[PDB]
Amino acid sequence: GCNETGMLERLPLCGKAFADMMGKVDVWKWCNLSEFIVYYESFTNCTEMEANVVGCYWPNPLAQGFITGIHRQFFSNCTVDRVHLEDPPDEVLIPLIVIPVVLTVAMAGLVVWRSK
Amino acid sequence: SIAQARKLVEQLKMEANIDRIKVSKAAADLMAYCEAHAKEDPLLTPVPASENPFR
Amino acid sequence: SELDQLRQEAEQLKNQIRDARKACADATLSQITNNIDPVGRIQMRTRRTLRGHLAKIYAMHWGTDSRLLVSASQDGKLIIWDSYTTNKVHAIPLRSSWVMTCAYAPSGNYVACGGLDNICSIYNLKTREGNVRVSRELAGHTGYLSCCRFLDDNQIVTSSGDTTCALWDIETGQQTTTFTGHTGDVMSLSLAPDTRLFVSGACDASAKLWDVREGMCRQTFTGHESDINAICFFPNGNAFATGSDDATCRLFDLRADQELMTYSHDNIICGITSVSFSKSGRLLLAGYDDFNCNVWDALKADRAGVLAGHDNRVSCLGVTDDGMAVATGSWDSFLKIWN
Amino acid sequence: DQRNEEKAQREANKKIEKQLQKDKQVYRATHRLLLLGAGESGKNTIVKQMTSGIFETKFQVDKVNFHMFDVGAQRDERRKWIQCFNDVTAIIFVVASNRLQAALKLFDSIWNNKWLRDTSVILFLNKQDLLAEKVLAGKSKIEDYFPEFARYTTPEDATPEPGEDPRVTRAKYFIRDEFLRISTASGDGRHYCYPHFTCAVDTENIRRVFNDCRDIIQRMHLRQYELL
Amino acid sequence: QVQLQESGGGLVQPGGSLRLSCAASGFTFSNYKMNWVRQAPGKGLEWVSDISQSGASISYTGSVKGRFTISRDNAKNTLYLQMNSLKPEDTAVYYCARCPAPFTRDCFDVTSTTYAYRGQGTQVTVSS
Amino acid sequence: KCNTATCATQRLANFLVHKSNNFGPILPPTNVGSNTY
Amino acid sequence: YVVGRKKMMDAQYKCYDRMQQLPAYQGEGPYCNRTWDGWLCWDDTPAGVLSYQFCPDYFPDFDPSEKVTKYCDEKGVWFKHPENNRTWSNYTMCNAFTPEKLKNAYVLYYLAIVGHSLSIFTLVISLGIFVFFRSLGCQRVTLHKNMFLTYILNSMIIIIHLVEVVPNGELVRRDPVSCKILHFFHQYMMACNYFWMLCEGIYLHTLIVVAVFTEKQRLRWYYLLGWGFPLVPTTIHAITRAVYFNDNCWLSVETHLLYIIHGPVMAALVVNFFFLLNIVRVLVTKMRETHEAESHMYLKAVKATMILVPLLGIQFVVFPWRPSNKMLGKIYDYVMHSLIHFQGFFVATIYCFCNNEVQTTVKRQWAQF
Ligand SMILES: CCCCCCCCCCCCCCCCC[C@H](O)OC[C@@H](COP(=O)([O-])OCC[N+](C)(C)C)O[C@@H](O)CCCCCCCCCCCCCCC
Ligand SMILES: CCCCCCCCCCCCCCCCCCCC(=O)O[C@H](COC(=O)CCCCCCCCCCCCCC)COP(=O)(O)OCCN
Ligand SMILES: CC(C)CCC[C@@H](C)[C@H]1CC[C@H]2[C@@H]3CC=C4C[C@@H](OC(=O)CCC(=O)O)CC[C@]4(C)[C@H]3CC[C@]12C
Ligand SMILES: CC(C)CCC[C@@H](C)[C@H]1CC[C@H]2[C@@H]3CC=C4C[C@@H](OC(=O)CCC(=O)O)CC[C@]4(C)[C@H]3CC[C@]12C
Ligand SMILES: CCCCCCCCCCCCCCCC(=O)O
Ligand SMILES: CCCCCCCCCCCCCCCC(=O)O
Ligand SMILES: CCCCCCCCCCCCCCCC(=O)O
Ligand SMILES: CCCCCCCCCCCCCCCC(=O)O
Ligand SMILES: CCCCCCCCCCCCCCCC(=O)O
Ligand SMILES: CCCCCCCCCCCCCCCC(=O)O
Ligand SMILES: CCCCCCCCCCCCCCCC(=O)O
Ligand SMILES: CCCCCCCCCCCCCCCC(=O)O
Ligand SMILES: *[C@@H]1O[C@H](CO)[C@@H](O)[C@H](O)[C@H]1NC(C)=O
Ligand SMILES: *[C@@H]1O[C@H](CO)[C@@H](O)[C@H](O)[C@H]1NC(C)=O
Ligand SMILES: *[C@@H]1O[C@H](CO)[C@@H](O)[C@H](O)[C@H]1NC(C)=O
Ligand SMILES: *[C@@H]1O[C@H](CO)[C@@H](O)[C@H](O)[C@H]1NC(C)=O
Ligand SMILES: *[C@@H]1O[C@H](CO)[C@@H](O)[C@H](O)[C@H]1NC(C)=O
Repeated sequence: GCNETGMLERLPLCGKAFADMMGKVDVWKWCNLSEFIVYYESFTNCTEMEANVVGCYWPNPLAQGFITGIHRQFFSNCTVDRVHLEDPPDEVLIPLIVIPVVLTVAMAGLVVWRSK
Repeated sequence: SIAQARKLVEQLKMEANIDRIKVSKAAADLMAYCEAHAKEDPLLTPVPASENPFR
Repeated sequence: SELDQLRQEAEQLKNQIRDARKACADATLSQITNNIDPVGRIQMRTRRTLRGHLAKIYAMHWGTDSRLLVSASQDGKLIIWDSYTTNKVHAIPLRSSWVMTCAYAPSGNYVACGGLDNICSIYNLKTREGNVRVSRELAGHTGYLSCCRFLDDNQIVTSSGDTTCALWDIETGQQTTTFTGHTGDVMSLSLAPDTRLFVSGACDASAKLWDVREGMCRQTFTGHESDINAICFFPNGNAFATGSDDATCRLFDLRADQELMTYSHDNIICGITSVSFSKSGRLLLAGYDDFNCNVWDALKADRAGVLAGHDNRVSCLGVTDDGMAVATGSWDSFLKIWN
Repeated sequence: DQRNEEKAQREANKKIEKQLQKDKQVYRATHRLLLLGAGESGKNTIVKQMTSGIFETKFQVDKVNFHMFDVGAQRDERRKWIQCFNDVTAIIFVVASNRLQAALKLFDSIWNNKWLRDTSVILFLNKQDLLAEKVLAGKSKIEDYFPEFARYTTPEDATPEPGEDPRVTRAKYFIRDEFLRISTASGDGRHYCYPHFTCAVDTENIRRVFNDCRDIIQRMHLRQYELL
Repeated sequence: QVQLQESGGGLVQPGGSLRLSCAASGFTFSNYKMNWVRQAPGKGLEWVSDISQSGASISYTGSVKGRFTISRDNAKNTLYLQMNSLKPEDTAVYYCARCPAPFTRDCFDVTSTTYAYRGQGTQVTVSS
Repeated sequence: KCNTATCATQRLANFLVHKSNNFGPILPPTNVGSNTY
Repeated sequence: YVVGRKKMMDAQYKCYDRMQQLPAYQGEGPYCNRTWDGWLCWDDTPAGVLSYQFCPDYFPDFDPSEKVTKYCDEKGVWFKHPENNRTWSNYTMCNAFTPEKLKNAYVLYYLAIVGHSLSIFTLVISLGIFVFFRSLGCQRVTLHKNMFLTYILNSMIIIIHLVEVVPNGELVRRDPVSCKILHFFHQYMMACNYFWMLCEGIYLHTLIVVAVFTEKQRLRWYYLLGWGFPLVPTTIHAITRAVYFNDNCWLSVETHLLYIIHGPVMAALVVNFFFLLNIVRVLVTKMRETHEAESHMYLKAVKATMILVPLLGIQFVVFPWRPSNKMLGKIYDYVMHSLIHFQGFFVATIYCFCNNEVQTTVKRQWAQF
């Protein structure tokens, strides 16, 4: 079966290991995920192996509460960056579509008028 | 009309009182003209490109 | 009834002429030209395509220099082409757009045209001002002008739908001599090489030989079954060929006063619109209603070639004086030079 | 020498084609018409209401130019000069409603002519008021000159004018069917006949030609696209 | 030489019968559509009836339909017009008129005053 | 996701760019059974 | 693999920040606590609700258009799979129909190559006839030359894109400037090919209905509308693409910026549909005036429509939306891709090969050629 207490003792071993690797990264780079996503991947991988060793399926609520504490410890004030691939708001997107559309029928009607 | 048929008879008499040669003699004259001028006919055989103004 | 006797006497004279022609028909033209070698396959090619006419072309005529030619189209324009470079030399707007014939003076100084307006218009090409203006309008015909041919700068012979032909004095604009033998619309005329005689073809299925200076009908030629649409003299002036709606071309001899050869084929069921001989007279070119031009052997009655370049009815054709090329006009508003 | 002469010919040629371009837009814009009919058919009255071998009449409808031609000093033999009008927009055939049989034979020759196979015919059944006076009188009956008229019935698709005797309607529509039987025999979808009951003093004759010509040009464009 | 010669006819009683014949020569009779025309005294030329090249297409004018019968013999090159129940209205000179062009459905100018492909005519008189 | 008919060619190209393994051999399916997330 | 794992870890960071920034669930009754199942992030869900989320793109066999479901029972507990009793999310629909969709996409891929190759072949021969035989020339044929050239240029860019860009994963991952230039010319020539269909629809409507008499028009406006105007939606889309959605080689279709080009394209083709209704209305009117049979009227009227649907692109407006159904979507794919890719071949066969004016010119001029 699953031993939650065994997992909870083993979790500080992956949390502290990730916290020390975050010492090589200064507080300036603590916001951009692209700098420390390689360590965040191994830290998440550690919680999966530790839970599996104690017979627990990952993700589990106790391991989620531990990752949230680590997330609140380092990435509290850091804000998520702007999505690189995202459409503009509808206040801008709609004029970008309706203006070329009405220009099409305007030119189409102008051709019928000014041809002959 | 009477005048129309009278002039028709008048024209036929002038056409009948003509001297006509044999067709064999007339046919030989038409052939003799073609043979004597076949060399001067550019349409019979294609002339060289250097002598055709429509090159 | 005296008219019935005139009807009786006419049949006696026509029977006398028929027997007089039969006595001279000892051997036919095919028997005389039976041993001569055929000309072979004549393969002419379209060397020039004259483009610019807006409507169907009705007539054309080569100049005596064998380089310049005038064309008449029903759009109301007379265009003088340089057949060598395809450049247009003159564009003459016509008062009446329904032109049916055009002529080129032998001196190259004047052109003529006419049609449904019943007027033969003479245009001066060598004015010192540099423009082309009508110099004389020959009126007096009661029918449409079908053909016109210059004798000189002051004389021109015309044919009209009023069943008559006329000799005109260009200086005075009056008819010098009127030829009133035909009973139907005279469609075409051809001048003798010495300009002393001319033959005409009319819608009465008969051709007539006329004396220019005397003004008399010397000989009447029959044999066609429908209206004669075209006529052309043999190069020696002793024969002529006719084209009719009966899909046949016929060769007539003046001294024999009868037909010598018939040019027809079972595959041809359309009328002939234009006829002309080659320089030597060995080839007889004829335009047809089936958009094609057939090259016939004048001596052997054999079809030697076919000119198939036009997209509509071939209305006119002509061979240069030096025999270098043949022009063809058609209702597709295009002229084509063939070599 | 050789360079100056050929270059002067090229500049003269480009000047001619420059004028021919202006002549092309004028020629292609006007619609040519041929007016045909007997001497007493009423065509001359339509001309004045809108010697020389052919007359010209130019009128303009909705800024569209028309050029109607009338045959003047020409003989009664038409088989030759009628070929010149193969490219006209339409042939206006005026018939005085046995002069009627002669017009039927002339219409059959025009409709079945090889060079006029693609030319539409605007049929003006003229003198409709004079026809009514003869039918209402009863002295000159049609069935003696057209035996099939006795067994002829008025088509239900007919549009009789308000206040007109049915005998006049059956008479004028029988004459129309005599011309329609010739047109519908060899139509082949190439040309069509536009019959009209017209009078010599009718002001609608101009509008009938303009509307019929618009239908002819429409059917030509539809045929080029192979839609009809 | 295109020749058309009318024969038959003459004076006949009202209601009688006559048979007109036209001998054709100088052309291929089988390739041309034939016509019958007549000219009454003090009247113009009037088309009477026609027949196609083979003889299938036959039409008459309204006044003679049911009384006249047209036929042709291509082997004999002869055109026929069987006139039955003759009335005094039929009194006219009857001509056989050939169409101008062969292999054509149209037939122009056969009623013109001066037509070349038309015979001299034969006199038909119907009187008591 | 442009679902118009004019976007048909674009949808086919975008699908084969990512979901075709660059026109290579077919890959084993991703396990989505009970022993997964 | 490495890129798919980076997207998974990126979404994991976004959830733990989202699970701490969302307000506490204050709704009545029991609810499911927010949780990260390993692939997708889930919010507070009330008891007895089947949640829905779009499928991610971590694996090549996953389909983003499909849905992922996670259920809570009447209590505040997430669903547990009966086999393992583990908190389990349903990702079956993510790759259930992917092997079949990929097999059908391969057929459509080669259907596009052959359809455009056959179009290029027939249209080049068709354009050569209109150029060589000047007798066929006119304003109608003149516009046909520009219409045929758009199909040839559009098919050439599509073939190049499907052969050098689509099956080249190294080129897409590299993301060079060259593949973005090719996409720009692809969108431009696609719009010109569609706008020229409107130009023919405008020209045919002007001849048949609005301006029958003139028959002579300045063709400058048709040239500007066909070739010049499509530059407006193409550059506007390219500018917004380089700013907002700058994906690799601009191959993505999830962005709504594509409607900057496809929107006006659909508007132009709808006008052609309205032009189609007027042309057939005039056609059946001419037939009613000729008193022809109803059966003969229906056959030619329908045949007139099917003749105009390749030239005007009516197949785009009558089937403008792909059905969400799997069976209807598959048939829609085979029907639409066949009509689209073979459109150039259909126009060349109908208007040039089957045109009697062109045929009679070929049979007559065959001797001289
Ligand atoms: C120049 C003009 C004349 C010639 C014009 C045509 C020129 C064609 C040139 C070649 C085009 C590309 C190749 C086309 C043939 C592909 C064969 C390949 O084996 O695919 C067969 C099959 C299944 O493919 P897959 O196994 O999924 O590939 C799996 C592929 N992987 C293994 C890589 C994943 O796909 C075909 O069935 C598609 C059939 C439909 C498209 C082709 C036929 C269209 C119509 C042809 C003409 C019909 C008649 C027209 C008469 C006018
Ligand atoms: C006058 C009559 C005749 C006219 C004839 C010509 C007609 C067409 C003319 C078109 C001319 C302009 C074409 C380009 C328009 C601008 C496109 C880029 C706009 C833009 O956002 O600029 C930058 C793009 O940066 C980037 O990273 C860009 C990435 C994409 C690059 C590839 C672009 C492909 C298309 C180019 C076409 C050029 C030829 C057109 C014919 C900065 O953007 P940012 O600040 O958001 O920062 C993004 C991260 N760096
Ligand atoms: C490289 C491709 C994908 C995009 C850019 C294409 C342009 C370099 C070319 C290709 C086709 C050309 C067109 C081909 C034909 C014409 C018709 C032409 O008008 C005519 O009547 C032609 C007269 C003649 O060719 O002599 C005016 C230019 C235009 C629009 C051309 C404009 C320039 C275009 C669009
Ligand atoms: C997508 C990129 C690569 C396109 C680049 C080319 C266009 C920006 C330009 C260059 C040449 C231009 C053409 C040059 C000349 C003409 C002819 C012009 O019409 C006339 O001069 C006469 C028309 C007539 O009366 O028939 C109409 C615009 C057009 C087609 C132009 C349309 C716009 C074109 C194709
Ligand atoms: C009509 C002219 C153009 C014809 C273009 C034919 C293109 C055929 C493409 C077949 C599939 C090619 C797949 C890639 C092959 C490779 O990269 O070697
Ligand atoms: C006619 C079809 C092909 C059209 C051209 C396709 C390729 C366009 C891009 C070529 C390479 C451009 C490289 C630009 C580099 C730079 O601007 O720095
Ligand atoms: C003159 C008529 C113009 C008609 C224009 C119709 C445009 C339809 C566009 C449909 C695709 C874009 C849909 C945007 C909204 C959505 O995503 O559902
Ligand atoms: C796969 C493409 C299918 C295209 C289907 C197009 C159907 C068009 C239908 C047009 C009907 C017009 C009816 C007009 C009736 C009238 O006004 O008389
Ligand atoms: C104007 C005629 C042509 C219209 C072409 C587009 C029709 C689209 C119809 C379905 C619109 C669906 C919009 C919501 C789509 C979604 O978010 O699932
Ligand atoms: C002016 C109207 C033109 C024709 C418009 C046709 C619109 C068709 C819309 C889709 C119908 C088929 C059902 C689609 C269902 C779905 O969206 O999944
Ligand atoms: C204009 C051409 C239209 C037809 C194009 C070819 C269509 C072939 C068949 C496509 C569907 C194939 C799968 C059918 C599956 C089923 O029976 O439900
Ligand atoms: C000559 C036809 C021209 C029009 C285009 C027709 C395209 C037909 C495509 C048929 C695809 C059939 C795919 C079957 C796939 C399968 O079920 O295995
Ligand atoms: C779980 O782990 C703890 C500490 O490792 C151990 O004391 C205990 O025996 C294990 N088993 C259970 C059922 O608690
Ligand atoms: C995660 O752990 C598994 C099992 O040890 C390993 O195979 C995988 O490479 C690890 N991923 C990383 C890079 O942390
Ligand atoms: C959900 O989270 C709250 C906040 O910590 C906690 O009190 C509650 O027990 C959680 N529910 C479950 C089912 O774990
Ligand atoms: C899952 O749990 C339920 C209740 O705890 C139990 O009845 C069932 O046997 C379990 N199934 C498995 C496969 O462990
Ligand atoms: C997952 O979803 C599919 C389709 O929606 C369904 O067939 C299957 O039963 C679901 N799995 C479970 C465990 O409910």
